[PDB]
Amino acid sequence: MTPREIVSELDKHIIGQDNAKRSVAIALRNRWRRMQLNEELRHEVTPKNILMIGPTGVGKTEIARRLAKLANAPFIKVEATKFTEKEVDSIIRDLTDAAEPSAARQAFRKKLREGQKIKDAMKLLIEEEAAKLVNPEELKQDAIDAVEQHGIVFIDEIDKICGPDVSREGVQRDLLPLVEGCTVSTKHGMVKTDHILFIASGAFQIAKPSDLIPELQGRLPIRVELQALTTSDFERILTEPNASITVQYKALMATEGVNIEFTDSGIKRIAEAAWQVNESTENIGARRLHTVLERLMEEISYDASDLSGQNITIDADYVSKHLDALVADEDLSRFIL
Amino acid sequence: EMTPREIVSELDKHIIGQDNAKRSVAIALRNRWRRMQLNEELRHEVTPKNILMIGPTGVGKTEIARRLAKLANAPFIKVEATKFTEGKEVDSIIRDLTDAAVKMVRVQAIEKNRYRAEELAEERILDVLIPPAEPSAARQAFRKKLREGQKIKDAMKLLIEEEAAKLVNPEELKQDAIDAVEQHGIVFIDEIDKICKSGPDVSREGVQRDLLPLVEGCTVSTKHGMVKTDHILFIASGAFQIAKPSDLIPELQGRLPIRVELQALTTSDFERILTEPNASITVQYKALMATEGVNIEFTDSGIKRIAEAAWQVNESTENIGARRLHTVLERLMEEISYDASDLSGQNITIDADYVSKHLDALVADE
Amino acid sequence: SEMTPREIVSELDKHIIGQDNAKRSVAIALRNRWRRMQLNEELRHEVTPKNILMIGPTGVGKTEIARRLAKLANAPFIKVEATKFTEGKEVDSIIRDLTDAAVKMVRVQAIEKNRYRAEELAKLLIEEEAAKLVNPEELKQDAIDAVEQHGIVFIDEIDKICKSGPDVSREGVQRDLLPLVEGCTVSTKHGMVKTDHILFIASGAFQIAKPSDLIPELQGRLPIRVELQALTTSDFERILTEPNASITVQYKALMATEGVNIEFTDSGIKRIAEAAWQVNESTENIGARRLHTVLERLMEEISYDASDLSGQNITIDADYVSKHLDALVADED
Amino acid sequence: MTPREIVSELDKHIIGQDNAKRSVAIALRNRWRRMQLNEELRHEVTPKNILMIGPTGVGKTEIARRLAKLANAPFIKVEATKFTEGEVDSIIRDLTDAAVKMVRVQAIEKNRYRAEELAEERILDVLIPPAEPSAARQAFRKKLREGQKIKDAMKLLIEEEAAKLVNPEELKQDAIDAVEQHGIVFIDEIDKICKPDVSREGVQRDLLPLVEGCTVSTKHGMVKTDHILFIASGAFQIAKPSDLIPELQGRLPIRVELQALTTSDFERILTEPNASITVQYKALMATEGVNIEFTDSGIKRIAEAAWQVNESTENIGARRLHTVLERLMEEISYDASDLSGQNITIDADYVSKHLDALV
Amino acid sequence: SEMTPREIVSELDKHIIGQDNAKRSVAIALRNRWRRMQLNEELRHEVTPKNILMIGPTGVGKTEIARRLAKLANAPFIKVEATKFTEKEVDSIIRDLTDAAVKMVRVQAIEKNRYRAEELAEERIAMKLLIEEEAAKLVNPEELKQDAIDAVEQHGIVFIDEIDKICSGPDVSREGVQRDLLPLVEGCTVSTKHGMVKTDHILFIASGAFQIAKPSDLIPELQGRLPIRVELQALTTSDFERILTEPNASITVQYKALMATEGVNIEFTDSGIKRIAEAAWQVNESTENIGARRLHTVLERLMEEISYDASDLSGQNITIDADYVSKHLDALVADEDL
Ligand SMILES: Nc1ncnc2c1ncn2[C@@H]1O[C@H](COP(=O)(O)OP(=O)(O)O)[C@@H](O)[C@H]1O
Ligand SMILES: Nc1ncnc2c1ncn2[C@@H]1O[C@H](COP(=O)(O)OP(=O)(O)O)[C@@H](O)[C@H]1O
Ligand SMILES: Nc1ncnc2c1ncn2[C@@H]1O[C@H](COP(=O)(O)OP(=O)(O)O)[C@@H](O)[C@H]1O
Ligand SMILES: Nc1ncnc2c1ncn2[C@@H]1O[C@H](COP(=O)(O)OP(=O)(O)O)[C@@H](O)[C@H]1O
Ligand SMILES: Nc1ncnc2c1ncn2[C@@H]1O[C@H](COP(=O)(O)OP(=O)(O)O)[C@@H](O)[C@H]1O
Repeated sequence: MTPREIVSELDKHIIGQDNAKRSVAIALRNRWRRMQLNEELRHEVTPKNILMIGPTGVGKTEIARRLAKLANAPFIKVEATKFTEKEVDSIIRDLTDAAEPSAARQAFRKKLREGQKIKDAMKLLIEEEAAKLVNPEELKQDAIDAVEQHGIVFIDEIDKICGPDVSREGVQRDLLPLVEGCTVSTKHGMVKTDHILFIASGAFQIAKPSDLIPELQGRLPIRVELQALTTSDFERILTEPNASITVQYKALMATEGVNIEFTDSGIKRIAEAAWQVNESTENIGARRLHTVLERLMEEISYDASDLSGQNITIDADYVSKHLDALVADEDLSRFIL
Repeated sequence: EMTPREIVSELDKHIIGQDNAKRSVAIALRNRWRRMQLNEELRHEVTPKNILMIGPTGVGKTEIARRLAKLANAPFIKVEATKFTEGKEVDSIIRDLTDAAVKMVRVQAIEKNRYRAEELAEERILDVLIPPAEPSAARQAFRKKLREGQKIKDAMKLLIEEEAAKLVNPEELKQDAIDAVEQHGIVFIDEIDKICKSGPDVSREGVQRDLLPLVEGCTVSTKHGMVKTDHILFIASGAFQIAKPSDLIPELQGRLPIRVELQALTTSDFERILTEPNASITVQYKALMATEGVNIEFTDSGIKRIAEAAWQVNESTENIGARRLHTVLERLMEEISYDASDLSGQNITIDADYVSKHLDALVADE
Repeated sequence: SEMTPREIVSELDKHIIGQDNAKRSVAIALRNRWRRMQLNEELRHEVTPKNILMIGPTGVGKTEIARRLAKLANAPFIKVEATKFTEGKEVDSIIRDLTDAAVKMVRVQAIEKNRYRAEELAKLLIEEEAAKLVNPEELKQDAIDAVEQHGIVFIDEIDKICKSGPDVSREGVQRDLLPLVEGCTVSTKHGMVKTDHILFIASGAFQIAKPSDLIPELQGRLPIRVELQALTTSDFERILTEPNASITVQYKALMATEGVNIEFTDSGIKRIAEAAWQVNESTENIGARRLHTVLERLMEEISYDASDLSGQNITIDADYVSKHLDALVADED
Repeated sequence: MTPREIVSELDKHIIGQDNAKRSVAIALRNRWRRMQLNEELRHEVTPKNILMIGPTGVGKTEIARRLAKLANAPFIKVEATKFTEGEVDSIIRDLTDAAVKMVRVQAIEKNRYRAEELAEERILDVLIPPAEPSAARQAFRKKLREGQKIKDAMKLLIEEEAAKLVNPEELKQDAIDAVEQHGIVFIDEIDKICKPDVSREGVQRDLLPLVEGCTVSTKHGMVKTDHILFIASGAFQIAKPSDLIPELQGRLPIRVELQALTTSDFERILTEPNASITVQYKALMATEGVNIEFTDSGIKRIAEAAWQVNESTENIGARRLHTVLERLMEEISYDASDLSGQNITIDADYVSKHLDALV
Repeated sequence: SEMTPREIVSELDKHIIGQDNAKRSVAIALRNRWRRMQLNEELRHEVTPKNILMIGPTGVGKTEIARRLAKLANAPFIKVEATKFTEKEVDSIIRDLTDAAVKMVRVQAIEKNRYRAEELAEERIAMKLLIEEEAAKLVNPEELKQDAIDAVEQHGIVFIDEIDKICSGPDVSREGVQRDLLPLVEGCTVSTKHGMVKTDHILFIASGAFQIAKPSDLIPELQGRLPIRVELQALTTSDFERILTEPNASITVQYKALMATEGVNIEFTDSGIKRIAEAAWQVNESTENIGARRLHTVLERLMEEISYDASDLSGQNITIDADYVSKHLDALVADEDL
């Protein structure tokens, strides 16, 4: 896939944040560009690591998740603060763990596909045949090739490791061999980290990327800042993305025989509700949309069974009825939303 | 496939009141069945709607989670969030959850083997009495004397093992507990409010970051197998009097879409809890004293003054919720529970005068 | 066991002196065990053991009641100091060490059975026959049933884990203990054990703190409460003689081994109890444990010469007690 | 052994400290008295533990060492401060490991006799193959005992025969019986864990199950601590035994204070004890062909030298005698090879010559 | 070995220069080993090794005496830094010692196998595979793995460096290490995968500068387990000149044979050696005194140009003279910052 083909696929899931989509696409394209090179340059070239920057919940992780899911690559998210108190080599360990017929012959074959120890026996042959078809030395060694060639690692909240300054910067030095390249031992095999791609992310409000150790700053060639989502983006996130949470709730109630429909003004007042809570108390980003939506739909989701065969409409009046009383009280909103 | 009203109606048989918490947990369990009906793509994108219970201790937050999992026959575990402040790894939650799912699926599988094994064990022991060369007449004549009762007597126990071992399938069982954990698993994290936010704030919020992969989804290794946490349901609870859910790390606040506050229990609810729930503690004491041949009966005014006694202690000193009912009842019944052997064949009646006699002197002194 | 609660206390009176309320409280818990088994399938799960919290000064027999109670029921038993977990070891070790005691308990008891049949069918033959007679799956699984059904655990000095820095570590131990009483499942090399029906006995002086200082989930898991009274001088005189295999009876048979006959006068027993009481008041009160230190100091001269005194009848009188003791009791230093 | 026989044997090694000798003798004698009792009392009776008290180096440990060596019992010395940092159960584990090597080497001593007889009968079969002892059978038995792969083969038969004679289930289980019935443990510097007060008293609670009785798992087997005897020791100048936790104070029924050694005690310790350090240096130089002899005034000035150092700097007790003696004899001990066939005399003038400049 | 104490010192003089008191002290300990075996069954248990405490500034040869002493006795040896345990279990000392004794007795057993195997392999005949099968056929593992245990228990030697640094907060952890070391000297038994070893008869050598602390600051139980005390003197400029040449396989002799490998012949003038010792002394006085270790840093700095060109210099005879030493050094010794 060309870099524009990657961004266009990411637009199907993430909304906006095109600069982060363009930056990740360059890294994945360099993978294919490297394989076309000669024996010497393939060793000298190393992945272009990315450092995402921005407030929480704007989709930094989702880009890394959909990117690895787009490439079918191994992926893991690790909190950098986990190591302030486990060995750093566990990152690669957990990454590898995630990585002509007779007439009676047809007459019985028909009754078999139609359905029918006998019934238990069909399941045991799937194991014996799939084991006979599978190649374990080509499989356990494939996950190693999938990690080494295609592997991806997302390091969240890297800005928080910038008394404590020795332990904080000590985690950076422990992370250093993985990016500069090294070899880690695992029960599944011996993995090399040279060509693994990495994505670090942090708000960087307390610290700056310059505060990172110099050896780490040079191993993160690509830098990108992700913009904060607005109320208008909340309305888009509720609907536009494939399998959006509103589409999920609609199909969920459809299973009960109920038909949910959201008005544009009803969607607009949900985004306004999630925005008010982030401003009134604490800003969690687009994550607030999930808490507000379930609070609005809790009465329908409970009653949907008796509501089978009915068409429910979520309007602006319905949103204000179940929400504005909760959003008006900030003491309650921190608990309930 | 129970509908959400069927879930609360079942929960009303045990928990009293707290309907909003019942409605909230029912929505999460129903989304499980609603997800399976969806297509291949949506089943991955949809994730469990996690709940945050809030309220004073002892109002039934855990009992809702306990009866909900018991209602679904799902694996369940309660974990204290403060255990990780000191230390143990956070991954142990899934490990201990699978160990409960293993024993759960195993004992339930024994319930299946308990039947078939007795039939195959009988056919084995009849081969020694009537060796083979429609059941034979002597085959039934011995089969009758066997069921009537009778090394020989030890032999029937050994065949239950060999037959249940011959009947059990370990690859469908140990892999069943994994499917029970991944699909149906439930985890209750008590006192999550105590890990909210300088020195402790790093160790407190560090536990939140350690918990983060389990809710965002991850893979944990266990001796029983490799489990994925993506579809596991979680229930966090806390009083949140010192802190508020907004004090939680932002990645955690968005992984708890459903929030509910549980109301403080009243004196009237205490009277209902003593009697109304199936196998209520009063019914338990009644059958226990029946074992000794004694008949316990509680008057409505006697039940009313026990609930008033437990309420006064929670207000006079510390409010433990409905847990106070257990301490008060045993203190009232301790004299009968000691004498029940000698009281066999007698009808004892717990009245308002009896409750005040054994209690009011104790409740009067804080 | 089907013993009625009065039969339990009467058996406990053979060892412990006084503290009847603690005896009555433990008997109710053991009787509820037999009462539960007669119930139906539903109530047997809902009913849970009535846990007891002993309260009182050290050395008044809190542990002995739990020890003799488990010994009376032939149940597995373990004593654990709650402060051990302040530093560290996992709390689940309680069930692990309990099963290890239950394993050795059911094994040595199973040896007593195979001891009989193997001698008929038969040192080497005792092993082959007992192995031929034993069914290890009924034994290692018996200790599990003995722990789950009959198990008992005594948690000493629980008052010291009550409630800023230590209060987190102190109350943290309470939360770690919480699953065991509320019920849970612990994995052991011997098997998988469930804690739902295990009985527990917590004890503490509670002079610094109070049971109300315990976490609320823990206060509701200890339905039965009892306070143990301080021992008097008269109880010391009873402890010296009345209990089966009392320390005076132990010294008598010990000297009987050497051919010597010890006999204690009532006034001689009376002045030993007065001696142990004065030391507890003059310096520090250790409870009935003082009786052990005072008696050995009195008998050290007889115990030393007992070989040469074979064939003699020695009498411990009030004059003998004052001769070897009062000079020592007079100096508190 | 009766308690007077124990103290009299202890006097052959330790000098003075009779009260500590009388106290340890009562504990070892209660062991034999318990076995003679009935089934019930043998369980109820528990060892009478001892708490030694006094300044360092006065022989507290030597009493425990010679006591266990007198009883052939397993023994271990453990520093209580080792657990301040970090498990207490290792005490029983290391105790059994010493008991394993103790019973094993002692079992080799038994097989040492019979195996030489059976090994000789094996080696005579190759020299005198069989078709009253034969003429050549004795003729080779004589040349064999006179001395002579051949020479290597006699060692291999000692293993096969000692293995054929030994019963390992009676051995690894014997060390367990030696630990449970006869075991002894010396806990040095117990006073330093008295009321850090949480970590100090926490070690006491960790030690509590071992004295109150418990069961510890080991690779060699499962051991019970109920009947093991223990000896705790401490200077108790900073703290007192009353500062110990109450459950620990009642598990130490016997208390004894050991007196500080005097200059007169030093002179006795140098000579009177069996295999005293002066006797050791004498036999060592005798190996080189030299004769050491110490004058009474020369012994008197060595004791005065060790006393002055303990007073002038730090008092280490009788341990000072070892450092002073080796410093005096270092010139002889080096030259002992060339001094063979000579009689050296250690006099007061010799002691002052090599020492007083240092003191 | 039956060597007398003077024979031990005379052999030590072939390697170490001076420090005769430390040589006499170590010789008395090794001789007591042979003196003990001649005693009866009783005295052999009661007598215990006379442990030594070396004292002096760093680099004066405290370790070299312990190394050459064990190498002289063919005994197992290990050097352990006492500060390693301030933060591993102390029992690892005996474990690592047995691991050195295992490889010591094994390679030495190969020296007996290297000969016989070649004869039996010739009779069989691939030549490399038969050395294994024959050496495995000739080797006795129960006499070997048990030999290293006898070598550790009877002949074992341990050197504990910088013991003076373990003499309120650190004082507990510092003195805690002493108590952990105490059982090893008083005698004990340690479990190892190779077997069960007893420490009663092992000899130990502790060393420290003792400028911050004194041996009296050691715990009393440890002071009595170190009967022999010796102080090692600081090396002079004249001693540096001797250390460069006199000792067998001296660093000057090592550099000469190294350049001989390239076909070059190195020769040092007496004045050239004299100006090397003067160079190392000036650095120790001008900045920090590291002892004789300064000789290694100065020599390699002087010879770095020859060591670089030695390939192209094959067949040539080099002479290190006073003019050559001053040319490559005095400019560096001048500037103390460099
Ligand atoms: N641009 C976006 N498109 C789709 N979903 C989003 C977007 N931004 C946030 N989300 C939702 O909010 C959550 C974002 O969390 P995460 O990406 O881990 O935070 P961050 O991006 O700060 O690392 C995800 O669960 C995701 O479903
Ligand atoms: N509504 C209720 N119905 C029935 N029992 C209750 C109720 N509330 C509390 N209880 C009893 O009190 C205890 C509640 O403890 P728990 O539910 O763990 O506290 P919380 O709800 O604060 O987490 C349980 O043992 C339960 O038997
Ligand atoms: N009432 C009693 N009857 C018999 N022995 C007693 C009694 N009280 C104390 N003892 C003796 O004193 C000791 C009591 O210790 P323990 O019971 O552990 O203390 P606590 O009761 O405070 O937990 C035991 O060794 C026991 O032999
Ligand atoms: N009374 C004594 N008799 C013989 N040797 C003694 C005596 N007192 C001390 N020693 C010697 O001094 C050392 C005493 O150390 P130790 O007994 O461990 O000290 P403590 O008695 O304070 O525990 C031993 O090496 C021992 O040889
Ligand atoms: N007297 C000496 N004879 C020979 N070499 C010595 C001498 N003194 C020091 N050395 C050399 O210097 C180094 C001394 O280090 P070491 O002996 O470990 O120091 P220390 O003696 O302080 O323990 C060794 O590498 C050794 O080669």
